[PDB]
Amino acid sequence: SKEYHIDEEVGFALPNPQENLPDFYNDWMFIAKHLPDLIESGQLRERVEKLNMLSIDHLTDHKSQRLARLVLGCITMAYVWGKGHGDVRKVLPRNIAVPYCQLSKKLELPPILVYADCVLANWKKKDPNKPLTYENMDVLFSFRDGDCSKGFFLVSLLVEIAAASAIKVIPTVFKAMQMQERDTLLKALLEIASCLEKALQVFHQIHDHVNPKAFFSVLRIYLSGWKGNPQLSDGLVYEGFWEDPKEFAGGSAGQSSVFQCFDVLLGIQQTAGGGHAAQFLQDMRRYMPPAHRNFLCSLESNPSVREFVLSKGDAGLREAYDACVKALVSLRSYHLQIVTKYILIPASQQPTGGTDLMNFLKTVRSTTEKSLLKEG
Ligand code: HEM
Ligand SMILES: N[C@@H](Cc1c[nH]c2ccccc12)C(=O)O
Repeated sequence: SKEYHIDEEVGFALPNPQENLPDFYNDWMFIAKHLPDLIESGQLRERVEKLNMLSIDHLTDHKSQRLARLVLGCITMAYVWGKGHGDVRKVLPRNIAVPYCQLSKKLELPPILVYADCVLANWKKKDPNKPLTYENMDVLFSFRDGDCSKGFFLVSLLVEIAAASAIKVIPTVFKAMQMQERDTLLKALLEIASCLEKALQVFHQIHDHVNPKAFFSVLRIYLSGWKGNPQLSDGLVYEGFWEDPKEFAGGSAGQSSVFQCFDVLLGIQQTAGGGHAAQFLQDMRRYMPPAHRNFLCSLESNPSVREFVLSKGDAGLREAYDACVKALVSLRSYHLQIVTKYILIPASQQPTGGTDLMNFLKTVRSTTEKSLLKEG
């Protein structure tokens, strides 16, 4: 899946991202590099305001334009939120806004830090000989110290990598169906299930490397966007680029292609019925890179694995299919427990919004659970 920007090892994640830019953009790198202490001192907003209006013409390859998006994205957040106490900026300087809006228009990603920036491009191997594990990995950027950004951004990425083991099997599934190869398909569906079962254990690591109170109070506010945010009721104005303010949602893991990829594969019609859940998951594809957005297209336009499996009156083929759907439920069911610990409880500790966040996630899980065949 080379044309779709899918890697065999790390899937949707950027295979090995650049850690620095061409020297013409040293102004940018310095602010991004030293955010944690630039925020504490009132410098940051000054250091952004007095800055050159650099052009994006000296960004040659993809990995250059992505690190640019990450750097600009990370800075744009810290500017708008500051120390993160309700001290906000309602306007972005044209010195940083224009290059970010042009570079964003270029990659077809919106002008705001997305999952593709702060998880998929925001990582490196410490020792390139030892494998991909929290031990031997570090993010390129943070917001503060003790924001637990390393934990969230890397455990997210490690789940993207766990999913890669299943995502690379997908072409075997479609080959097998067309070539009426039952035995090949059963293994490939059992293989996908097995890899999604592994991805669940990877999810447990979040308890080890992320602190609820720190996460909820610190990192969550920088990852916060400006769609339906009363802090910025009419969104944010990108000075000189857009006439009037624009609204764009924050950098959630809900911009991940992993879960949406296997919903489409298994014929789980999430983005049908025209509910809030369906409308949310459809909107999040705007915040995915255009290559991945096209990949979920290809999956949709292929013949249904679901309606194929049901035809054959084959118990083995149904069980293998179910195993993939159960694996996907288990992941969503566990993710609800995570949100309970990391959103709901924290939000009740500090002096019905969280009630229908849980309804959104439970809707999406229930839609998945309804696709189970149960040998019928
Ligand atoms: C402390 C950890 C986490 C918290 C607090 C958290 C919180 C949330 C919340 C509140 C949502 C609802 C959508 C939104 O508000 O934008 C969401 C959605 C989502 N999260 Fe997470 N999340 C966490 C970890 C993860 C991880 C590690 C993954 C791995 C891929 C993940 C994948 C998703 C996906 C795919 C959605 C979209 C809805 C769905 O398809 O079920 N989350 N998350
Ligand atoms: N997408 C949210 C931000 C958000 C909600 N829940 C999250 C969990 C993790 C990270 C970010 C978030 C916004 O509009 O601003």
